[PDB]
This record gives sequence, C-alpha cells and structure tokens, in this order.
Amino acid sequence: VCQFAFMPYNSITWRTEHQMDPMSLDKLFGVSQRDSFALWDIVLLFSL
Amino acid sequence: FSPLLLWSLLNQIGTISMPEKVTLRISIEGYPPLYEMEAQGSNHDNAELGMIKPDQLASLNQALTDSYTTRDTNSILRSRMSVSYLKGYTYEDILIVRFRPESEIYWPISQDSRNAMIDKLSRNTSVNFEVSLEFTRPYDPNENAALKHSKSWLVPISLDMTIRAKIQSALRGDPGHPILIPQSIPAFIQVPNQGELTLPTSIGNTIINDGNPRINTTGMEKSDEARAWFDSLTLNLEQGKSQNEKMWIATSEHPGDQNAKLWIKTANTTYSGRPYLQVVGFIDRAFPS
Amino acid sequence: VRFRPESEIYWPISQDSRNAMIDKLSRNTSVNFEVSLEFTRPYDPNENA
Amino acid sequence: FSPLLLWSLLNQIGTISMPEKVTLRISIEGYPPLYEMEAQGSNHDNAE
Amino acid sequence: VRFRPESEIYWPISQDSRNAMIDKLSRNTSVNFEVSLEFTRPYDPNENA
Amino acid sequence: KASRIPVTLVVMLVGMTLAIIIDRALYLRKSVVGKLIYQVLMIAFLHI
Amino acid sequence: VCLQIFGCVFLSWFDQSGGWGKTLCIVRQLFSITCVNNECHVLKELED
Repeated sequence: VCQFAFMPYNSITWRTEHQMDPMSLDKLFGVSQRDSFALWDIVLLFSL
Repeated sequence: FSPLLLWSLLNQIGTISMPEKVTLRISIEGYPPLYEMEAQGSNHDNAELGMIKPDQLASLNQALTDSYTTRDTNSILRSRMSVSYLKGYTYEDILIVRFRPESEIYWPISQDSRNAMIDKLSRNTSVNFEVSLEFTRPYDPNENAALKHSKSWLVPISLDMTIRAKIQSALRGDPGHPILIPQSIPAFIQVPNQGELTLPTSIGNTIINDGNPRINTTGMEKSDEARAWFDSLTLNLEQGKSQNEKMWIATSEHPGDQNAKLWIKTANTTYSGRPYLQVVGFIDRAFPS
Repeated sequence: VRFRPESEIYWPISQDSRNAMIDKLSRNTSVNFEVSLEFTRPYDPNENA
Repeated sequence: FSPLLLWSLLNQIGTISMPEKVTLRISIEGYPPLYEMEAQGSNHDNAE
Repeated sequence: VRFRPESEIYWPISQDSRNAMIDKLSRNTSVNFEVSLEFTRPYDPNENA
Repeated sequence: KASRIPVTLVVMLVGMTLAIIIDRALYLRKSVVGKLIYQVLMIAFLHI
Repeated sequence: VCLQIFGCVFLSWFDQSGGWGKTLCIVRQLFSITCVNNECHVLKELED
C-alpha cells in the first residue's frame, strides 16, 4: 500500500531532493521506490 | 594496533582560504589586451565579489531539479547528477563575481602595432582570441606561497573573408561595427585546491541537452562539446575624443533561452546602467595534507 | 631604500572607471587603501627559483 | 660515535644573497594603482 | 623567434621621472642597460606549475 | 576524499578483537549464562 | 489491455480544470494509466 504512486515521497522531486541523505524518512522506514523487484519477501513467506 | 591509530591521528584534512581577487583578460594572441579587468572584495560589503545569497541558491536548485521530461529515462540521470553535484557545495563555498563592462585602462597600443594586427588579420593568418581568468587566494603562513589558479581559452576567428574584413574595420576605429566572440567566459566555473579551473561538465551537459532550445552538436569535435555551453561576447569600441583614449565595452549573451530560470539573473551598474559580467565560482576547500 | 616621491608612470585610469570609483566612494561603501611592498633577490643556482 | 659526527658535518648553514629590487604600490582596492614605484641599485654607487 | 622591431606600447614615463633619469645620466652615476629574455611553456597537469 | 582511514575503523577492529578474546574465554570456562548474555548484547549492538 | 488504449490516446479527457479533477487524477494514478507503448509519441501539451 505504501508502494503506490500518490504517496508524497514516491514523487520524482522528493526522490531527487532526498537521494543522497542516508537517513531519509522513506529510507528509515524501509519503504522506497525499489524499482527493480521485491522477491525475497515472497520466498520467505512461502518457505514459512 | 598502535601503528594504525598513530597513522589515523597523524593524518588530518586541512582547509584553504576563500579566494580573494579575480582577474579577466580578453585579447588577441601576441598583442596587448583588448579588455583587462580585476575585482577584489571584502566578501560582506562589496558587490563585485561576494557569497551567494540563500535565495539565489534555492532558486538555482529548484530550476536545476525541475528540468526534465516525463518520457525519456536518460534525462532523469542527468538531472540527478546535476543536483547531486550542486548539493556538494553549501552557500558559503559558492561565490559570485561581477566584472564591470567597461575596460579598466585605456588601450595602450602603438600605431605600428595596430597596423601589424590589421595586416595579420587580412590575408590568411589564423589568429585566436584569448580569454584568461585568474583566481588568487590570501597568503597562508602554512605554505610559503600564494595559491593561484589561471585558465586560458583560445577561440578561432574563422576563415570567412567578410567576417575578417568587418573585424578589421572594427579594430581600425570605424564606428558602428562590433566584434562577436562565440564560446567565451563560462557562467559556472569551479576552482580546485591545486589544479586549474575545471568546468562543471554535469551542468554543461544539462544546459546543452536538457533545455527546450536544444543546441545541435552533431558536426563538432570532442574538444568542442565541453565548450558548446559557453556564452557569447560582444565587444564595441568607444572613442569620443580624437586619440589617446580608446575604450572597449564587453557585453555577454547566454546561449539558448535567455530567460531560463537556470541562469542567475544579472545586475545593473549603479554609475552607468550597463549590466555586469557574472561568473559563478564553486570553491574546493580541502587538501589531503 | 629611497623611493622617489614622484610617481613613475602617468595614471592609466579610464573615465568610466574613475566615475565608478567616485560612485563607490560616495554613499556607504567601505573602501580600503592598499599599500604593497615587495623585495626580490638575485637568482641563485642552488634553488631554481 | 660515527653517526653523530656524520650528521653534524652533513648538515650546515647556507647563505642567501642580498635583495636587489624593491617596489612600492599605493592604490585603492579593485582599481589601478595610484602611485607605483620601484628601485634597483648597484649597492655601492647608487643612492636609491 | 622573430620580434617586431617596433615597440609594442607607447612609452609610459613621467616628465619628472624622465628629468630624474637625465640627471642620473649626467654627472657620475654608472647606469646599466638591462636586457631580459623570457621563455614560458604551456601548462602541464603532471606538475602544478 | 575518503583517503584517510578513520579512527572508528581501528577502534571497531579493537572491539572485534576483544569480542574474539571474550568468546574464547567464555568457551574455555564453560559458562552458558555468560555466553547467552554476550550473544544478546552482541546481537543488539550489531543491529543498532 | 482495454484501459491502455483508452488512456494512451484520450489522455486529454483527463484534464478537468478543478474539483473533480483532483479525484480524477488520483483514480488515474492508482489505475496505472499511461502509454506503455514506446513507438507512439506521448501527448505533448499535457506536460504539466
């Protein structure tokens, strides 16, 4: 639900302004763009 | 584990002072300068040289971060690189220099030397316009020297006969004929700790191929692409009296959209009304001991 | 060292530059008089400087 | 006692020549000099 | 290297300085003509000079 | 820059060596409670 | 597949002035409406 596009931090401007800060809010919370994929969560859930 | 800590504490990072005096020279190679100017400032009260105000830096950052299209992927990388490079310097490490448009000294050239210039500019000789920038910092007792960074750019005068005749007529003293020098002083320059003036290639690429009036760079050499984002200069001769005084007025003109938000707005002189010559310098203040 | 009181060269300043100096000296700008002394020694072959 | 004498003889004190040319400049900052002067002498016959 | 015979710039000497030069050249002062040649090379990134 | 090696690197190497020594001592003396406490503190410190 | 054809060519219909457009942009954004095909030219006047 946080990977949707209408979140304020998912916009291009926010990502550009907060691409070098290592402790940004999205990075701190663990949810960000993740443009590649999200696989190992599925692997862990299925293994469990 | 004592040698490692000893080495770590022994080595530190120093700091070099903010540069003080900036000089500009425009000339024809092998001849006295056409336009010599210099600027020194107190950095807090002078207007010819001073730190960038936070509002201007914020506006420049916003203009740089909003310069992309929502279709092409590579523009995202260019904008990100430009913003990341700009974010490396705070508002204290960036300065603004405003050269006066008018020449500082009267043109000290002999009649025979001017005739020699006209002859050299006549038949087939390829002369190059030379533009030199120089930054010098205050003396530091640590190193018994005064750090000084200088850069010189040479631009050809082309082989077109009608252009050379116009330039010769302008140099002779005929009124109503300007001299146009493309690829002149850069709007943004970077001074390193020990090297020479290095261009901000990321901002140059953004200007070249990120604005709406894209600048064509198909038929150009590699050494010209980095120079393709420079601004043009126009030099006019004002004489007034008979002889013994000849003034050169230089005016800059940005390439592409002259009213784009990327460029820093210029100021007008308080004694004549002609616009200043703006140069934005990024200063590195770290040397590895 | 005995410097001659008279200036060595005629003052090479532009009219526009002089007007700019007068304007800068007029209202509120703090201008500082700058005096520079310089001593140079003959070249020594031991150090190439 | 050889390293001490070797170090003592290896290191000595040099001598730099008498300075030759002296220049003075009086100006307003950011402007051509108001008064520029320089003096070079033969040190035995010159008066400047 | 071929230097032009004519001088590059007009002679910037003060009248009083010229009079002082004439006086120094008059009675007994030994004045020496000084000729300087200077060669400079393009900047090299290897050595920052 | 990043050429200089920071003091955090050497102090954390010293901490790692101390951890190795502590683990060796705990194994030698056969202390289960001490080993459990060491593991808990070490894992908390690692995550944080 | 039937929403891609609608969105990719009739994007101009998504430009309601104000009011309902705010929710209209939200629903368009959460439905992932865009021109997936790259051969066709994206509509130019709707940059903002």
